[PDB]
Amino acid sequence: EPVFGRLVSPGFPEKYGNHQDRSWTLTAPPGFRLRLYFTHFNLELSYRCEYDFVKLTSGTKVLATLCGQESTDTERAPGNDTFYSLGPSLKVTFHSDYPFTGFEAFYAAEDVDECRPCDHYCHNYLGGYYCSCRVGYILHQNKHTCSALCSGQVFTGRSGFLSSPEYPQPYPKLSSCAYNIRLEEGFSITLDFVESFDVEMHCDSLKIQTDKREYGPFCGKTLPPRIETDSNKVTITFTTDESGNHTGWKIHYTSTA
Amino acid sequence: EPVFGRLVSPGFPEKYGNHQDRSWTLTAPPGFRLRLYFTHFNLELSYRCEYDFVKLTSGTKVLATLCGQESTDTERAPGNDTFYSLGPSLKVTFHSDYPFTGFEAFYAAEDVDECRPCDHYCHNYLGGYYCSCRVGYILHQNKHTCSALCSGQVFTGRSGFLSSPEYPQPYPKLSSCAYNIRLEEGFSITLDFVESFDVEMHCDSLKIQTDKREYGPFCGKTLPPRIETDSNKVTITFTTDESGNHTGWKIHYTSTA
Ligand SMILES: *[C@@H]1O[C@H](CO)[C@@H](O)[C@H](O)[C@H]1NC(C)=O
Ligand SMILES: *[C@@H]1O[C@H](CO)[C@@H](O)[C@H](O)[C@H]1NC(C)=O
Ligand SMILES: [Ca+2]
Ligand SMILES: [Ca+2]
Repeated sequence: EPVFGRLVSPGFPEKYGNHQDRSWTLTAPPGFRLRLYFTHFNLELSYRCEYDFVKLTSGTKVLATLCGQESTDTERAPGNDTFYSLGPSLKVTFHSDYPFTGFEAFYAAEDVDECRPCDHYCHNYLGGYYCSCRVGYILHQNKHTCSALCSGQVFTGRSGFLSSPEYPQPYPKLSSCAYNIRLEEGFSITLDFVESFDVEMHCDSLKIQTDKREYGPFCGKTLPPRIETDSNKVTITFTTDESGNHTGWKIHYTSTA
Repeated sequence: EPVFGRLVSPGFPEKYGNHQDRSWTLTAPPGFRLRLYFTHFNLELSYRCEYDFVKLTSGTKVLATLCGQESTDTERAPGNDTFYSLGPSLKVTFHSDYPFTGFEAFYAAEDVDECRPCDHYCHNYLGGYYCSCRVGYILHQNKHTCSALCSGQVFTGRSGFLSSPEYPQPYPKLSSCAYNIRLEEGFSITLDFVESFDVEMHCDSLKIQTDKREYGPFCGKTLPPRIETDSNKVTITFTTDESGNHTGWKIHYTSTA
């Protein structure tokens, strides 16, 4: 179902009278807008086009009020201009109040560049759009957000660094990380947040757990106190929400006999 | 049925091998073309991209051959460029011959401005187009040509001028005029072509007829000899074809007792 048509003044191309007023309500499908232009336009000129006019509207917005033969200082004439609707709807109105030929206009549905919406990549197509993510993330079910793939990694070295996905840059939204540090049965590991610590707060909640002992929920803008664990195996959980601008955290683990 | 999709190198985002070659054949509906662009593009560089490449083709036309990471003097890289197919068809080919991540591309069907066809007015819409004419003409059945409305007019004055529709400018195509000069029963009218005479020739045929007596077929580039009729009523027939640039004719009729 293609959308396009033609509109003309009463009695076109003959002279129009002043006992017939007109309106046309044009509708394109969702995702489209309508473009209209005039091939012939000849209406009497009057201050602010109050006597004779062609008015273009979208919803309550008044896109334009036309009249005359040649645009002036306070009255506008279509010329060869193209008018676009705001939304998939356009209303054209023709009025005349008590020698002019009137007008001929054409309209056609046209695609809307809907990426004028997405977390990472916005892909536009005819009638709609969709989103995609960068390498390392996977589109969420909200179809717009990019969840990070931050789980399944483990640390075996005596000491190492951990952090939020894009540290020191805003971390993924609607993500849920899970970091792991596994060491020999003897050793004992101590964690201490380093550099910066920035997490959305009022707990975006960072939780550190290990065989009987819960830490957190951590949030806020300052390095939380250092933590001396018991185990040689610790797991960290960082769940996020949509808030973007938050640098995140970075932990430097270490262990001793 | 909306057209759009995604293409990637073997094993994307992992490094690609060299035992798998690829092609995708994209098809948009008549009236549309496909646009494609790369979100990720990382292929090994080689002179004229002979070892690794992404080739874009439309029919037999080679729109582009890609490779590398950054365009150079003899090798091209997508960058953030957008590629459009020629016609409603696009073919993407990926090759590799014996550390690079490959590529991710997206494509979407897009409308073709088919008024890049018509006699007078070309109107474009999604998937096709149509034609319209200026005031005084009516679209022919070929859906493209503008026939003139040159019939039904009569002349009653003792003397008057007649001519081709846009004299002295190219006359309408596929038109068929019929002029009439009616005078009192007594008078007798004489016709003589004036100014210019330009009609498509080898008879576009101008014929003058009146109660028993046929004149013509007139064509050519010079004023035809003057004609003294018998009747007080004469009718002229001018039929055209597609040839455009031909000024036409102009007759100055007169009559005497
Ligand atoms: C519209 O464009 C034509 C060229 O095709 C130009 O001659 C004409 O002046 C323009 N009309 C107006 C008033 O904008
Ligand atoms: C593509 O555009 C980005 C801006 O978003 C720019 O930083 C990048 O250099 C461009 N890539 C190339 C190689 O054209
Ligand atoms: Ca769109
Ligand atoms: Ca089109």
